[PDB]
Amino acid sequence: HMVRKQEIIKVNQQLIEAISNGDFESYTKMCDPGMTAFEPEALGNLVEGLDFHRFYFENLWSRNSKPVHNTMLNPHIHLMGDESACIAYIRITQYLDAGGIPRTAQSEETRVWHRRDGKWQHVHMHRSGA
Amino acid sequence: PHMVRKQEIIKVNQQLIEAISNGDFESYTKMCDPGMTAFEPEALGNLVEGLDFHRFYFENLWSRNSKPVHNTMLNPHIHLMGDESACIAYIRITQYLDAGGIPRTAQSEETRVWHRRDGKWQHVHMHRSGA
Amino acid sequence: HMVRKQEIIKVNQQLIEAISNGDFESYTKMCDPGMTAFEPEALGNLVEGLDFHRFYFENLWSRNSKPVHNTMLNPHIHLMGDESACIAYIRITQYLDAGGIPRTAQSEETRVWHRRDGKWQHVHMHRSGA
Amino acid sequence: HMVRKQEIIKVNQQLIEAISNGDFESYTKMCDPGMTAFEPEALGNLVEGLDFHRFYFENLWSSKPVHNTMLNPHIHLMGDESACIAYIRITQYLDAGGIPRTAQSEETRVWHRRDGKWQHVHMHRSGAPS
Amino acid sequence: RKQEIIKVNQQLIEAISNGDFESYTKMCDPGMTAFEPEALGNLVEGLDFHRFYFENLWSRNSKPVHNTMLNPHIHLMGDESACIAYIRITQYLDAGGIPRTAQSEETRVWHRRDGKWQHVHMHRSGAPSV
Amino acid sequence: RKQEIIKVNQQLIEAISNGDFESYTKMCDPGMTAFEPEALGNLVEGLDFHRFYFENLWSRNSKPVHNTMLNPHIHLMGDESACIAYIRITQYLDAGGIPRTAQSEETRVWHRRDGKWQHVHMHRSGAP
Amino acid sequence: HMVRKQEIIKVNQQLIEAISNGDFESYTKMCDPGMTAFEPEALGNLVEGLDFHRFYFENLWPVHNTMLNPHIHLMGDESACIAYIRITQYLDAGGIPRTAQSEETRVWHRRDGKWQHVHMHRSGA
Amino acid sequence: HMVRKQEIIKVNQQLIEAISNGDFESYTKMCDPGMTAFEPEALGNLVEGLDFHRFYFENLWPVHNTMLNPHIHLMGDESACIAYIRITQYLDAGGIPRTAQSEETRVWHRRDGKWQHVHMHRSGA
Amino acid sequence: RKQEIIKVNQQLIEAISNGDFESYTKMCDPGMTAFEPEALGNLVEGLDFHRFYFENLWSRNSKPVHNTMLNPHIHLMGDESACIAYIRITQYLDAGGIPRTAQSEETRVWHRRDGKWQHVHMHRSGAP
Amino acid sequence: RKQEIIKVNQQLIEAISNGDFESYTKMCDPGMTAFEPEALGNLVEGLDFHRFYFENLWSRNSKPVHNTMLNPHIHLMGDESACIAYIRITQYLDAGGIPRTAQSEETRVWHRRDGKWQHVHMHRSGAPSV
Amino acid sequence: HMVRKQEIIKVNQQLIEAISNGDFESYTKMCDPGMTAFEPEALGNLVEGLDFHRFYFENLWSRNSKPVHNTMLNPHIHLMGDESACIAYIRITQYLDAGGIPRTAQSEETRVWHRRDGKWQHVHMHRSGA
Amino acid sequence: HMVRKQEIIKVNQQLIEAISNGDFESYTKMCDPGMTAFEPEALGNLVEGLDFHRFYFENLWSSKPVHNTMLNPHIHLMGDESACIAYIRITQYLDAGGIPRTAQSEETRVWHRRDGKWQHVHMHRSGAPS
Amino acid sequence: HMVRKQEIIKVNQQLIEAISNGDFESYTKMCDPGMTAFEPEALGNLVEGLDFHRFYFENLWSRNSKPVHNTMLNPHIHLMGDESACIAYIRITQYLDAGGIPRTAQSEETRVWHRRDGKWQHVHMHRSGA
Amino acid sequence: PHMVRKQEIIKVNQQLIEAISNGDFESYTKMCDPGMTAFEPEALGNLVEGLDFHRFYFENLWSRNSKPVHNTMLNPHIHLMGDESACIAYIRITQYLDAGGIPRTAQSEETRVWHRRDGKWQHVHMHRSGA
Ligand SMILES: [K+]
Ligand SMILES: [K+]
Ligand SMILES: [K+]
Ligand SMILES: [K+]
Ligand SMILES: [K+]
Ligand SMILES: [K+]
Ligand SMILES: [K+]
Ligand SMILES: [K+]
Ligand SMILES: [K+]
Ligand SMILES: [K+]
Repeated sequence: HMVRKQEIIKVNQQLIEAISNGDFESYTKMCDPGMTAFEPEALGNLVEGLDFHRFYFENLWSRNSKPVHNTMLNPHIHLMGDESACIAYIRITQYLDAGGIPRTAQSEETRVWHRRDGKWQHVHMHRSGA
Repeated sequence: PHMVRKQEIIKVNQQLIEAISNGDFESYTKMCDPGMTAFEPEALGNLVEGLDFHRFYFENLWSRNSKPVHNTMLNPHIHLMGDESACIAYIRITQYLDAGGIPRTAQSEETRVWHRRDGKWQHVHMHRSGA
Repeated sequence: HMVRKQEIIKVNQQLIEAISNGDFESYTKMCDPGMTAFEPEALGNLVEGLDFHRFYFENLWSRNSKPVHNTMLNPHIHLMGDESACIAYIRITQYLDAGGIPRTAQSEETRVWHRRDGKWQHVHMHRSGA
Repeated sequence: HMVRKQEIIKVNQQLIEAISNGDFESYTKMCDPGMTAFEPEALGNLVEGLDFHRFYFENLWSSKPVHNTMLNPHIHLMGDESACIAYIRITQYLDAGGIPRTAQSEETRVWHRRDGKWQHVHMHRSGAPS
Repeated sequence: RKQEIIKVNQQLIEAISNGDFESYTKMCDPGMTAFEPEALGNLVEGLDFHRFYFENLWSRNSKPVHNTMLNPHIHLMGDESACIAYIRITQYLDAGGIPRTAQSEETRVWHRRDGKWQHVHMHRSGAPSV
Repeated sequence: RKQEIIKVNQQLIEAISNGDFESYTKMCDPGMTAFEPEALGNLVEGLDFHRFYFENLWSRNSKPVHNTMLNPHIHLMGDESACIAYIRITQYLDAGGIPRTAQSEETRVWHRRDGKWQHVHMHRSGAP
Repeated sequence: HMVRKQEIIKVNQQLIEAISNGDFESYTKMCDPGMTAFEPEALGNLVEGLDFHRFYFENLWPVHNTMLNPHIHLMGDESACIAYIRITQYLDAGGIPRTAQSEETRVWHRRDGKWQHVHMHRSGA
Repeated sequence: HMVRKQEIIKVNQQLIEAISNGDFESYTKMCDPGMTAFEPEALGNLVEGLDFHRFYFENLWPVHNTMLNPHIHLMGDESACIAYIRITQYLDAGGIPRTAQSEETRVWHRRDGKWQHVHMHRSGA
Repeated sequence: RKQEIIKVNQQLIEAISNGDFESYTKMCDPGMTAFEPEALGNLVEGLDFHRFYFENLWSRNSKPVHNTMLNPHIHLMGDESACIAYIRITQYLDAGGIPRTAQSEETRVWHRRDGKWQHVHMHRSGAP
Repeated sequence: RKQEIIKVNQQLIEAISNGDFESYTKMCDPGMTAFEPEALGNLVEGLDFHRFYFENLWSRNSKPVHNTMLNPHIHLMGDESACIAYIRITQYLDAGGIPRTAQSEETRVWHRRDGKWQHVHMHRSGAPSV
Repeated sequence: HMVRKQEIIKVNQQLIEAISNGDFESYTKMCDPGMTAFEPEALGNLVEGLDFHRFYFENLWSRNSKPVHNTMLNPHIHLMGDESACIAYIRITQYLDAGGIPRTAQSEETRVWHRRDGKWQHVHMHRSGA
Repeated sequence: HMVRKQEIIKVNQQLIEAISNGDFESYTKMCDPGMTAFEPEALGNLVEGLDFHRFYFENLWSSKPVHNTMLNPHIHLMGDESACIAYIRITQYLDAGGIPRTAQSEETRVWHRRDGKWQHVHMHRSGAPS
Repeated sequence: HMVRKQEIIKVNQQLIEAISNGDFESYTKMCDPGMTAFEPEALGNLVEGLDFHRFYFENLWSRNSKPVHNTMLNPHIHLMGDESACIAYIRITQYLDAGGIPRTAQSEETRVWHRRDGKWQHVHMHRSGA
Repeated sequence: PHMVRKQEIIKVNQQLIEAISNGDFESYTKMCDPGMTAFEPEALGNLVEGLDFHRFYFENLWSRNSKPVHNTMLNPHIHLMGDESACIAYIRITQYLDAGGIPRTAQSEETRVWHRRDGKWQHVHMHRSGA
């Protein structure tokens, strides 16, 4: 069990890493093309596909001049058979504002994973917090 | 068989939402895994584990007829992950009567994750944002 | 055209009359069962069917019979064949507040009508404003 | 009818891209000369004709990348020559400071088949002005 | 001439004050238009809009009000039409019985049909229904 | 019949935004009156009060501006008098290039003299 | 000219009194029928005072008025102008004493032996 | 009495002009040395106008003044009272045209053949 | 010498809060003047303006009230005139029983006539 | 008598306006007291408090100010002391050169020592150092 | 190790239980009399002894008519030898407000324990959050 | 001196309990008749004597349980007959609604040994008024 | 007494003079090394030694030599033997803001002095106000 | 021996506070247990574990001379728990120069827990409230 929960923890860390670096290629590689997302930026609408996030990679997140640290705190992993997983955690984002003063942001994240063709694929996420 | 499964998920999710609406904590526990986790605005950004946190709301806020309420599930999107795993995401509109008796409306976004154990669907994780 | 446009004005006036009265039975008759609606009380979501609207008739507009007057201001009508119409207008709703002071509320309304089996049926509405 | 619903989808997509690209010539091509419009920039008034929108094409839309996405389109078909499409629209843009923002609007657009071509006869938009 | 326009205009205002809707309808063309603050910046046609204010306030209150027509200016265009413009001062009592005053600017257009002057358009700017 | 009043009224509105005081005087009876927000609730008589705004604004600030009369209602009173009432939508650019829109309600009274329509009174409420 | 100035204060004092108690017939006797008035209740317009004030006498009217620093301009045998700060002490329906200040200009004309009020200008309250 | 009323408007018009351009010597010629004034700049006090206004002529003073609805009370051969709304169109240092309204009462006295300003009362701006 | 001015000034202050208009008149020259906030910036002359406040307040609202002159400064000018300036602290109960404290600054000018000090002018700033 | 108190009081105010601290000290008793808004509700003794305002503002600015003494009231108590009370109006220019006006109420007490009047106490209420 | 961390978890649960019930006796029994506390109610001062908390037991917390649930989330326990422990956790308080509407509060708590005479004693606490 | 510092502690504690109990007789007993006081209720003024404080004893302190605690007292000894004690004071009380509140003040109290008895000669309190 | 009280006034005036000048060297000489202080910039805490005060001399009152005047208003002095004194007064600090406008600040000050080896030493201060 | 121990705790806590003041992350790690936990306002009410969260602040905000600062430890209270465990609680006043160069002041309350491992004190938990 625990080895499989650490498997989900690893790929989710890699997923958050592509967000911090702005690596949309690795982000796409880990996401199922038909994934859905509930996100504050989407104004309460469910968004399907990776278009809504590509616009954030191409602009705000590719400004990689700034440094960012994303901490996953106390991830709770639900295993549902050998093929499905759901991980839930508090996400702490450390970044620099305009002027270079360090600041932190909190968001709660639920991410659902399904293993398709022997590879973990991210099929649905839900984030709350600005 | 996936089309029939999606309708099984919608119905059991509908029944979970009405058990909450009527404060039916006996049916709520019937449908929930004992180790289910929850992100909801009432938990102030914390993940709560088990049905302990919700029991306080069933015992002190939800009666089977405390006030009229209408909970609409808008365009649910269902991910089926193999044979016995499902994720359903939907916008939920709540029509309620406020303190002054005025009909109002509230929107929340809900993800609910279900796992089928020994032939029955069990709720294992929910994430609610909004109202 | 002028006789056909006056037919759409008349059934639309009856629909708005049913709303002010609270007569949900006539409102239902004039609306196709699968009508859709954009209106502020839906918080930006498209609602289907008369289901969402029962709660506002049954728990309000029936209330305590205080006077409510509704006016269609200079309606614009688009005729699309002999079986379809779109009508758009400023709606002025006169009402009495808690206190008895006469007040006015403005909304912009788009209402789409379909001629189904002899009878005009309300198929889609879009309201913005108060 | 399934072919018709997809025709309404494509012609509505083409109208949205013409507004996003500031292409007033294509917008005029797809629009009936006597079309009406409820939209926030008109301050709660029904405007008729393309003259009101030409000011926004020439002096604005003709600047920065904009991502206009159509969410969950609902299409009512009234006969073979009339249609009404309603959807939520999410606009992704860069503000004055270049930071990506998102804005939601609800849109109703009514189309009329004229001489073998769909013609935009009425629109209703609620949400934030551009 | 001009004293006849001042006369009938005084009767109309006095009919408004008394809640005398019968004399008001007798003086007003049934197709008159009105620009008024209560209309929220819209042009209202007909007599039913004001009838709501008559039947639920002005005919409801015989409480003392005094209306002053200050230096009316009258344009006579031919023999059968006139336009009178004036400052209107309304003295009245508020909720606590305090005497209050309110200023509005009024334009009123009169058309003599069959020997009797008929009110066909009014424009009021200022405080609403005070 | 009503299309002539619409045409003459649009020309008066164009001459206002083009700072064209000459065309404005040609269409206005010299004894015209006006209720408008800039007059602070007073009735102003003649063409002198508007000249100050023609010289120091509508001319001086000439920029892309579009004025629309929305669904005008015309009262015809004989064959020599007319009252046109309409919502007036002003599309302009603010300092900074951002397109803006302003609404006002306008009543304008016209009188026909020697085959020419003359503007005798206006009333404007809303945006100043 | 302290003698004729003292008469203007006297007749102006009776005007305030007839106002201060709600007596309209004394007011109407002392006021020319074509009297004009600028005052805060007129919202910046010149008004015929008698038609405008009868509403305040039929409805609005422990009050103490006080005329501070009366300055009188004498103008022949027929007219005079008196300007002064007017202080008003009153009970505000809550029992509390309040004080209000207004500046008043009052013009008087003696047409047929009697002084009649011709024009007033009040500001401040 | 439209003839003698037209003269009061004329001399009052020259006063506004002498004020509107910053000419103090014309103002001083037309003003009685004991002229009094209520005006917003006096903060509710009656002031000798000539001593008070010279500061506004030495410092404060594209402007268009307009006298609306002048009402003139004639009072014998020596005095008259003129009341009117005064509209002022000006440039607010930002280039934008603004409009200000004031209500003015002006009392005039003809002592030695010439009309001299005796008392003014302005409110509103 | 200065203790006599302090004593007479305290008595005037006590008579003010006790609604004792009779003792107030005995200590005040009938031609006294007063600058105080209730007079809205005007100088009031005599004893009539204060009587309205004696009848409708300081009497009517008689309740526990303590008035303290804080470190009075006395200017002696001959043997017949005195000016005393001090912070005046008013301890009272509001509606509801809550003890409150108000401050004002007071100048009071006294003139000795026939062996008796007479109050000729006061100036108060601060709490109304 | 009283015109002598008005005279010396005018000189003092004119010394304040000119920043003329030498003439100010000559007119003021070195043990004078003052109640002033700038003192924040405290009684100040001596001349050094005002010297700060002289040395860092009034002697710093020859910018135009005009002071008006309105209807001074004077109490004469014997032969060697006087109290003058008056409204003071101060005309001046602000930062943008706008002419401004300010009212304060002033009481000033004068003691004639050795034939020369000496300022021993002042009380000012109103606007601070305007 | 883990059995000893569950030992600290147990007595800390019992400590929070006395707070929820208002049981000052059991609270005193578990606390060292010389314990210190950093608490928001103490306004940023360190408080020693159990006096500051007794006043809260005797009033707000002994109003046991209301129900309260106190959840200790993800306790992290530091063991420092066999005699000392430090537990840190997020504390969630569920309660009823005036009117009976359920509400939740969050506080972060650090609590230090020392085993004296074979019994765990609470020697120092630090709480943040209202 | 160690005995002296504990004498100052006890007599200061007795003064605080006399204020808390509203015992004006004991307060007068421990206070010098010419004592001075800076405290917020005096609005930033130095008051002399016990007369100012008698108003607060008679009309207030003479109601509800109050917990006045002395935090970290610092005592300066100046000879054998003079002392100055400074401390933070935390007041625990029930407001109008009975809910327990806490208030902080900083207190300096100066004591003088007179005729073999310590006498309170000066106090300075900053913080919130009672 | 009067000569002894004037000695305390003089050394206290020198201390306040050193503050306005920023002369930290004389300020140190007049202060006992272990003096304590209550002042607003300490956020309610009692600070010991001149340590806390170096940061405010060295980084401010030295600054750019703009004028600063300080006045002791009617000081009250308590003499406690021949070796101890407490002085209390309103302090008025005149200063120039950024912009050159003369402004005033008020504070209440208690300063306790100890005669140690011939020289007066400042042993405790308490300041409230600005 | 407890009096000497308390002064050891004060000194090592003083050194930890100056390593933070000068951004000395090499000394900070020397004094901290690798599994130390922290409650601080920057963590938004969350317990952070390890020195990872603080490393971002050393690397981007704390230099050895970025600005003058004075950190006063007010009246520390030290609990000694046996031979090799200590808890120190104190109010901390920070004197800093703000953006405009104005000298300001900030108060925080700090608990720091130390464990003596193989002869050296190691910081294992901190809780900061306030500024
Ligand atoms: K179950
Ligand atoms: K077309
Ligand atoms: K009629
Ligand atoms: K013309
Ligand atoms: K005009
Ligand atoms: K007397
Ligand atoms: K008086
Ligand atoms: K001198
Ligand atoms: K005693
Ligand atoms: K280490």
